[PDB]
Amino acid sequence: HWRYGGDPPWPRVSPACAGRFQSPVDIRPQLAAFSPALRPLELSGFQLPPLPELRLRNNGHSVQLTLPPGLEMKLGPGREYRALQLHLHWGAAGRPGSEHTVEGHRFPAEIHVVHLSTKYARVDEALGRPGGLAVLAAFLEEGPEENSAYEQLLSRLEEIAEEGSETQVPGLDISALLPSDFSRYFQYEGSLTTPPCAQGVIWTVFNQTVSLSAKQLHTLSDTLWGPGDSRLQLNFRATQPLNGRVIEASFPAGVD
Ligand SMILES: [Zn+2]
Repeated sequence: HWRYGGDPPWPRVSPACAGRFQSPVDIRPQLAAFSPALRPLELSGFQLPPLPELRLRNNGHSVQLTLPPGLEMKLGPGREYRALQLHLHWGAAGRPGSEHTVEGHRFPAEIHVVHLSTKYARVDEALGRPGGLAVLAAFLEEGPEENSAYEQLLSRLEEIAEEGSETQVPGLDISALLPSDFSRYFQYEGSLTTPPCAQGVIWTVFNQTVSLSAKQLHTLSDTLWGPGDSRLQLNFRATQPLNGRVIEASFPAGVD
């Protein structure tokens, strides 16, 4: 096991974290390869009914929501996935904590929805295989008012403040935690951003952000406890070198 912002350096315990094709990465849109074959993402089953409830847990490194069977995500022909869980990465008071960056810019927080390829019946079989797992990532930014979809989760953090504690939340519209623009995104091949840092993961990063109130962002970053009696904050990995990888863009970056 392992921690953010301190020893042991991940390769000392998970050597695969020293791989060449790790995540997250710094995205530079003017250098991304424009790929018009990347069509709008397609989701189905994400609008969940209130029952059954979903497991929400503080695992010491993030807050993780377990997703039920039946959520489908298609990146394109031959690339169909089932969603497994989502979790978040964040900073601290006045300090951003997203995992991916854009031209070196770090955003307040980031959401990851993790999926299993329909080629595989179990996560174990997919680990390390190219395209075995896919993650949808979106940046969380500050907007003027409360995000009602996020409030259904964020209002439940207080009761799972202790590391290892868990609770149950009503079904909600998972797609409402994501951007509304499904057409504009970046895509590349990388790794899990925690040990064991397994490679072969298809990363799709929305260009559009989602807006949370400043109060919500403080709730996310200030409520949970991690290992020891440290606050669960700054739970992101440093960006990793591309090492020749090409990041694709589904849209024309543009001008400015
Ligand atoms: Zn993550």
